[PDB]
Amino acid sequence: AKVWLVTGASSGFGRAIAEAAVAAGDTVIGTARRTEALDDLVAAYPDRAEAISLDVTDGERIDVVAADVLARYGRVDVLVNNAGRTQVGAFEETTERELRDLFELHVFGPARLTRALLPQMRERGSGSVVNISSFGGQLSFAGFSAYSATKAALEQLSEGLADEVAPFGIKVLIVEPGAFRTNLFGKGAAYFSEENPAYAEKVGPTRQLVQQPGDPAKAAAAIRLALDTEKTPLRLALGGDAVDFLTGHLDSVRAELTEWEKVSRGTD
Amino acid sequence: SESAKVWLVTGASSGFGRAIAEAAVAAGDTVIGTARRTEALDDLVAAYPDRAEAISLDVTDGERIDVVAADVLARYGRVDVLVNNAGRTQVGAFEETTERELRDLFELHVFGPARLTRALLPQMRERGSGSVVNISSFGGQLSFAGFSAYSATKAALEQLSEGLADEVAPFGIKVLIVEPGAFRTNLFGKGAAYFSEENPAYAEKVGPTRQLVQGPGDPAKAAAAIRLALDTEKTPLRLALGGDAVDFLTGHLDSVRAELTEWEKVSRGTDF
Amino acid sequence: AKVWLVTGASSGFGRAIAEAAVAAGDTVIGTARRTEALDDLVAAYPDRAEAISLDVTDGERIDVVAADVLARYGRVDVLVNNAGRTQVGAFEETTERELRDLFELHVFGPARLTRALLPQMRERGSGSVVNISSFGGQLSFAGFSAYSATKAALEQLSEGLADEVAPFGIKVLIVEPGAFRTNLFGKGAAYFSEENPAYAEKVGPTRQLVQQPGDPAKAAAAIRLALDTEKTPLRLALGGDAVDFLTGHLDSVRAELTEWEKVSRGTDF
Amino acid sequence: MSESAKVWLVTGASSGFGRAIAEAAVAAGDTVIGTARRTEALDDLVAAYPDRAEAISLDVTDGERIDVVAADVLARYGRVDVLVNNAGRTQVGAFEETTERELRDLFELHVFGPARLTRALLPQMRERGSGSVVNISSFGGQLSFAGFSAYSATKAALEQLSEGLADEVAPFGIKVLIVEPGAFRTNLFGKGAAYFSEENPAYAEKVGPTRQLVQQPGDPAKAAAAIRLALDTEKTPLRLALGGDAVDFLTGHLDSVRAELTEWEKVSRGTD
Amino acid sequence: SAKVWLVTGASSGFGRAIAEAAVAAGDTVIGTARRTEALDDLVAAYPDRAEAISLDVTDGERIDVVAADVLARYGRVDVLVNNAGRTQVGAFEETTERELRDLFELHVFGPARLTRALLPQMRERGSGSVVNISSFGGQLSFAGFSAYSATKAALEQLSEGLADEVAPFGIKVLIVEPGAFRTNLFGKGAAYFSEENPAYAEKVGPTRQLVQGPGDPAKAAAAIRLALDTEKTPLRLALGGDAVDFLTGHLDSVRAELTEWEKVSRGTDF
Amino acid sequence: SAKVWLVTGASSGFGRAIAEAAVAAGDTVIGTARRTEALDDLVAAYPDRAEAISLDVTDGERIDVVAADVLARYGRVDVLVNNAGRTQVGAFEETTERELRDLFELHVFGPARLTRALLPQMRERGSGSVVNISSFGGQLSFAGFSAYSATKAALEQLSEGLADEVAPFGIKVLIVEPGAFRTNLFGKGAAYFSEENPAYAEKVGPTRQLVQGQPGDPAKAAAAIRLALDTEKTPLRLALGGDAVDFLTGHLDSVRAELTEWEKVSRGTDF
Amino acid sequence: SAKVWLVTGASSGFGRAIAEAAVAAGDTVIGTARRTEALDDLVAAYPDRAEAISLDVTDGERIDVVAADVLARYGRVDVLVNNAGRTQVGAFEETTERELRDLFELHVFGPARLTRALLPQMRERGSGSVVNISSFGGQLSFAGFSAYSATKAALEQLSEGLADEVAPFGIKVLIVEPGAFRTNLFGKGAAYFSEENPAYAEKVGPTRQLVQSQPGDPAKAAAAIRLALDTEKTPLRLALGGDAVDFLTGHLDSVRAELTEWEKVSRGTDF
Ligand code: NA
Ligand code: NA
Ligand code: NA
Repeated sequence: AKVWLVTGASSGFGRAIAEAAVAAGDTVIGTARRTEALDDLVAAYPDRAEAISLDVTDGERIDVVAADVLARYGRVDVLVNNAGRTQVGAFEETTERELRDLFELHVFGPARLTRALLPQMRERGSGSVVNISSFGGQLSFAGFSAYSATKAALEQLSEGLADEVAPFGIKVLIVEPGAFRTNLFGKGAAYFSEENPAYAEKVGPTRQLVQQPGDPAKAAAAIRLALDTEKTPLRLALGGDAVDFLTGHLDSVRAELTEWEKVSRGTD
Repeated sequence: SESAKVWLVTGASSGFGRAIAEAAVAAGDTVIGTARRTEALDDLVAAYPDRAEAISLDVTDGERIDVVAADVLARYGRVDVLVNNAGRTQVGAFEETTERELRDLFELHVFGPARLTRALLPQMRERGSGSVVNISSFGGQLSFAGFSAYSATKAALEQLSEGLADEVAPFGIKVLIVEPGAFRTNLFGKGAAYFSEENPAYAEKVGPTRQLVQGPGDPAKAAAAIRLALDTEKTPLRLALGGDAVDFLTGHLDSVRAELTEWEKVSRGTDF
Repeated sequence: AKVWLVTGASSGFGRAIAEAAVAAGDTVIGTARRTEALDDLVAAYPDRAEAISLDVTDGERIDVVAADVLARYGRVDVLVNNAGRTQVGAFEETTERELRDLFELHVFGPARLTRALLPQMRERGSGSVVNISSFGGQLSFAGFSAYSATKAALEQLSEGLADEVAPFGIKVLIVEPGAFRTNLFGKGAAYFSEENPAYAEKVGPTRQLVQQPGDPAKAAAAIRLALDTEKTPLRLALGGDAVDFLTGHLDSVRAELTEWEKVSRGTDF
Repeated sequence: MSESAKVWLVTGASSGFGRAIAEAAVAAGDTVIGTARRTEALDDLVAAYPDRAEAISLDVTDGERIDVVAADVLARYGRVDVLVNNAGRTQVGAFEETTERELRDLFELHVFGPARLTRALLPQMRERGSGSVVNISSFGGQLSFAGFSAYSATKAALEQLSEGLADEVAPFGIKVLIVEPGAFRTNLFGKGAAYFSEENPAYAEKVGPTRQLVQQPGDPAKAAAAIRLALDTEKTPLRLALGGDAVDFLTGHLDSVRAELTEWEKVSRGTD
Repeated sequence: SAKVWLVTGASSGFGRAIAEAAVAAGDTVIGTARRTEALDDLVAAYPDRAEAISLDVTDGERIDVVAADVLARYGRVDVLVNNAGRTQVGAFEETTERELRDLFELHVFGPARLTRALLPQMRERGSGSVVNISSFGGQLSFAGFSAYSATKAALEQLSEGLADEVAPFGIKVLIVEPGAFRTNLFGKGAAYFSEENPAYAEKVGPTRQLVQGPGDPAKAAAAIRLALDTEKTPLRLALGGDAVDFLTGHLDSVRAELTEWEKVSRGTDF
Repeated sequence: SAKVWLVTGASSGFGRAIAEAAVAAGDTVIGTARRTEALDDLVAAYPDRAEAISLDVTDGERIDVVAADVLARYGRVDVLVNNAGRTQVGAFEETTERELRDLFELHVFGPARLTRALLPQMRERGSGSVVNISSFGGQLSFAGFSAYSATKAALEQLSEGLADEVAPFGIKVLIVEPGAFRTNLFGKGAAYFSEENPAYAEKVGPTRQLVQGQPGDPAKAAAAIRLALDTEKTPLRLALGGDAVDFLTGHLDSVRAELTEWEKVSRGTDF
Repeated sequence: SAKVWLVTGASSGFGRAIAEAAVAAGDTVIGTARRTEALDDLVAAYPDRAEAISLDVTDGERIDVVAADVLARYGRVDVLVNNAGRTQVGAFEETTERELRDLFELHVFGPARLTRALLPQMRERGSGSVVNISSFGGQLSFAGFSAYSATKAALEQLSEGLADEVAPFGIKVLIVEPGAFRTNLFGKGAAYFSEENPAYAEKVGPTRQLVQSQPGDPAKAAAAIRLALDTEKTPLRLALGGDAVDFLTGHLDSVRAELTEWEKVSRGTDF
């Protein structure tokens, strides 16, 4: 029986991941902004699920919650960083406040929480850190700059960490979903900047993209499968759409590198 | 007669930025180089007293970014090429990196450059020409032991750059992500570097990264390649510089591709 | 020759109103968070259109903008409070911050601008205050509580003011649009709270409503028609969808009042 | 507690309509928590009903104190069946005379306070699958006139919060009632605080009459019995008008809004 | 007879070797680090003789708390080793006041406060050792080393003055002046390098290389223990040939210059 | 040509003597003191070539303002002399953290900030002098003198590293190491002596006696400084007084002796 | 029945002498000092009748805590001795405001605060002594001694007013006016010297030398204080040492002569 701590557990992937752990017999602590958002999970598993109030934006609260969960449970086996939100807007339209906020949620908060729980994993010689990224963690396009920037920062913190904690048997999994249904599991908040005529043609489609094919329950099962495989992948894309964006981007980056390779190598 | 292109280079007092600034002035461009202390740039201004100016700028200071950007526009009328170069080397285990260290690196490498770019974008747009050159690293696409914070900042800068490029292409604005390896520090000097304490839990992994970051590129050749990239009809999104950068980038591309391929069945199976 | 000040002129309905004013021969000051969005308008009418930077969440900047306009233009004849955003969230899912932020854009901001520009209208004995509301200014439903609350506040500020300034010859018009096409004038900002499964059945359809038939240029022309009438209507609904929502809500309020009237009147001494 | 008894939480319970509601609840065998700024105001009711009535100090303006008081009641009583958001102030003055401070203060009392308190008690109502939220509005919740703009703006906001919430929470068996009284007799129950702005010459003719009106009186005891009838009816009305004045005002305004919509309908519909 | 060692900055490099030597010889060690977790490996290896305590030596109030707590639970500290610090390289002109103050905090003020906290109980016993980890740079400087040398020399002179005062109490004061040690077993300490501008690159470049990298830190830790086990403990213990050479060069040059100018020096009498 | 001297702590001791020697030699002097009135005599004697400016060297803000004002109005500073300071004697355990920090502010942080403020214009011109008033205590210590010596040594080492860095720009760095000087004609800085209990009296007592008092003439010290600055190779250090010379030699001898004593153990750590 | 003595500045000199004489007389002593180290031997030698408490009399909050702590644990204080302080020399013009304020904190405000905290329990009991260690300087001054004299004189007059008020309660107030005492046995108190200004050197120099062997025996001084307190009519003032007696009679002679000379003028100003 593993102890799971899942941030943003009241909606989307977080909720589906939290439900799948309790269903498998694990012990889950789900965090959300409002404890009561997880009232149904807790009332159905009074013994193995707990809801805690946590704003991933609040560093002080992160330290309190990490310490309280460690104190009362003795350990965290799996950390899942799922707290977050959707944001679409032109680079120029994104305010510094909106940019800093998204980084608090997707980067600084998850890093602080991860840092708080890493030592007991290292000391035990086992544990998993599961970071909910996006295909956006490797690529961007019109309207997605702030979002991709935050997810790519998360991804590179994960890559670095993974290399460091492999010796301790710690698994780091970067999950890269595409679009998933929201009727059954809900979703996190979403903000869409004013579209000004200069950007509408480019940014407009990204608004549609973010505003169907994916099953959150099947996603959570694939995450558990990847964690339970001998060699856990560093990244797990989820959805045909995510896969398509990722391969197309790998393709164009390699093409450009080869094209400019002689120039690149000539600066030696 | 033609108006000379106006280059604004941040962290232009040493290293790669000083090579880029030098390249611009020797080619006839007008250069505003920035540094925390203007006196850091005395040698540049002494050499090019008519075409080079030194302005005091801490890229961690958002109010000052806005003041400098507005001041440069007021006196030069425009900025043709913005080079976001300011920054530092940083090495430490993820567990060893303090929140303050992580935040300070994001200020320098992400928030400051984002603010400066937003301030200068509108005049590029209204003119219908301009270049934003963001100095990244092979670490803007990949990471390893001791490099987590650095790679995180550069990847954020790269993704801001990818999004922006897609949005401003219709305006004729060029966005260039530069991904160098290590350069010789002979004439131009070196940028600041911080190395976290290495404890025995991480030393075997983090140790080599410290060495990698400490020390053979030619910064002048690198600076020429940037200018070539900017002068070409199809300006690439990325320009890696140096053999090690290319090797690192190719190895990461391969590893990512191989992993995607292996896991593709599972990835595609999550639909209804 | 009238001086129009239009907030949120950057996109959607605000752009259309400002565009209609200049096409009519008036002088326009359009405000937005960023001036760069209004550049083509200023380019087309360089002597009669100006773009000013204004976040209506910032009380100090409202005061500065208002004073600057009155100094350089001498007056404001028509004030249009249009700045704002669409918002969707279950009541319980709305954080206090999401609630207060919407009240800044739709209520406190407009109230402050209006107070600052009211004295000069009152001294001149003419002026119009045009408050961009919604069918939501009179009614609400799942997912729409915060939005409706802000717009209803704005409508009732407008009702009380209208009665107060009528003797000064000042016009107050509450405009109640449905949804407009935004392929021409650009789409406004939109905020959506976290979605909870327990609420999805109800909030679902509202998200979809917000995320077509209205022509914003026709709406702008309707506003000016209403203003040009000697007895300006207090309210001007725009679009069949808005009229339908409003008549639906008026029907149900009326039926309820009738049903409970005996009990209601019975509570007096 | 008797098996059929209900827990009522009434804000602003020490005087006026809120006092009458609190008193009607105890008389009906219910258990009451009444709040006020000075708890000592409710001493005489607590002494008359030691085990079924409690006074708790609360400024609805104070959101931290809201959360504490709500948690306290739920801990100690186990539930709240009926919440009455009654705390409030009468306020009159010209739009132009009202300070931004006075406006924000009235929004805190009438809108943000109740919103937070409601939000805090809604989940125990949902889990139990029964409960009532009773919001004390005014005829002013649907209409305004000279001197009344701030007060109407706040009541209308509270009403629309209620309308939206009502639609969301009906599936859970939760009742949401908007009460719309006129002025009440004050001889037996007293009244709430009241502020009347300076009336300058330019507004005296319009605002004067509003001051008089706000200052045909309702019977608060019968008004409280009507709230209880409305809540006990299978189809609870969304709105309950109270008094001939409120009914006249509300029906007269619906009439005018409808007539105007009719007159302008061709113009309204023509915007496709 | 077991001794209680308190070693600041004990998790990596030289301090960790000093901690290792102590526990290997049967003494008790309290090692400090900004995070207790940095020391997990030492506590794992020596569960009964090593403890890790969180201490940021730039935090004076935390210094008082940690010293009192150690006394409360161990009853004494026999050997204090002021080891916490960092390497720092940069031109005098490029060094910010903040960077200068932070280095003084780590290398001077923190050590002074901690020493003060722990002296009374050594006086009371009539025994103890204060071991201050300096450098050849505690006696000399050169391009890029100004801030570093300044902090180490201050620590040295505090030490010289203290040694002369506490000798009658049976307290030993040892200034250790190491050169470059191998960092392959216990990791390396933190290091900050300033930007190196063209005006200073030729002079400061070689200093960056010198601190970036021939010495055995295990032998260095043994030499410290030997110097303390000796009836007459030297005031200074240079460690490494490189240290000896730097120190001799500076002695020679200071003496040559004193002599060259001596006639002028002596002619200022009233 | 005529040089511009900025002298901190100009109202007493070496600062006063150096300021008077500069103006007598035809140079221009800006002297600083906490109370400008302390420099009234200087300004009255040389109304056109001396100026008094108020400066507390513990106030970095004020340091910045004064440095900029002097550069703005004089156009340059040729010679910076750091003489601001005070004296303290007391057992290491008697010295409060506050007293310790205050000494470091006066002797180290203040002079460093002022030096950094004036270095670029020296570097740019290719000429200039930095004159730091240290002590034999900048190389050595003993009972009662720990705090003082620690601050002076910090200053010495900042000077060593700086001197090496700016030699290529022709800038002179001069560490002045005086012994005991008469104070009846030039005065001196404030002096504090901690409580001296019987347990420390035998060791600390002699140090109090030594700093309170005599042999040295500050006017002659000022001339020796100007002589060192005017010589082709300026020494990095200038001791002043036979007493300082004996202190410094004795310390060199014992440091060298102990190095040699333990040398085999030292070299034994090499792989 | 042994009395409870609270002695400030018990760490050296006179305060230590007084604390020791009290334990030797069989009394109970609480000695207070910024640092307690010097008192270790007294505490260990008399573990049941001597205690050392850390107290900086400049810190009013700490005065309050310590007064309260002693009253709660011992039940009372019979004899309060205000002895904390330092020596200080400087020309009036060379005395900075901070130097003047610091000396007033030590010699005036702290002692006033401690006395106030302990007076109620004396008043309620109907017995007690307040012993204030002044100086001949509490009545007179001369070059270099103005701050010291000003603080001691203020302490003396607080004492004169207090003595008159608390006489009817049976409380004794004793102003002790010592001259220079030997420091080789009991140790030496802190000493502060203002910046030296050459314009004052001839006047202030001799005073500096005055405070920098000494005739007085602190053990004999302690015995005389005890005798003064044991006497039914305790004198208001007790000079100690021939030097003190001579300074004081010199001052009384001059004040008396000047009063006489100007009496007619003085009395001529009546309405
Ligand atoms: Na480096
Ligand atoms: Na000073
Ligand atoms: Na003395």
